Amino acid sequence: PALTENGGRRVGFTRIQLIGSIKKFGFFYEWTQEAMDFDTDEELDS
Amino acid sequence: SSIGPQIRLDYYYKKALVDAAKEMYFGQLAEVTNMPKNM
Repeated sequence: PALTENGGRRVGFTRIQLIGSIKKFGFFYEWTQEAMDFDTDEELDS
Repeated sequence: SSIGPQIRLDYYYKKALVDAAKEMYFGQLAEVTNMPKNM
């Protein structure tokens, strides 16, 4: 900058934007009754 | 006909005629159980 003894005439300022996002996630599994009754292990569900 | 039209002309007997149960002829023997777990 150079302020002469006269003066009379600059700076500005800016801001930026940040954007996120929420994404859904999940899964599942299935089993039959016979799988539980006739299984070698009796704690398979656990 | 009669003096006036009658609505209900038949008594519905609540107790129904259901068939009996066939005699468990062959199923008159032992009942061994299978273990639920494993097996």
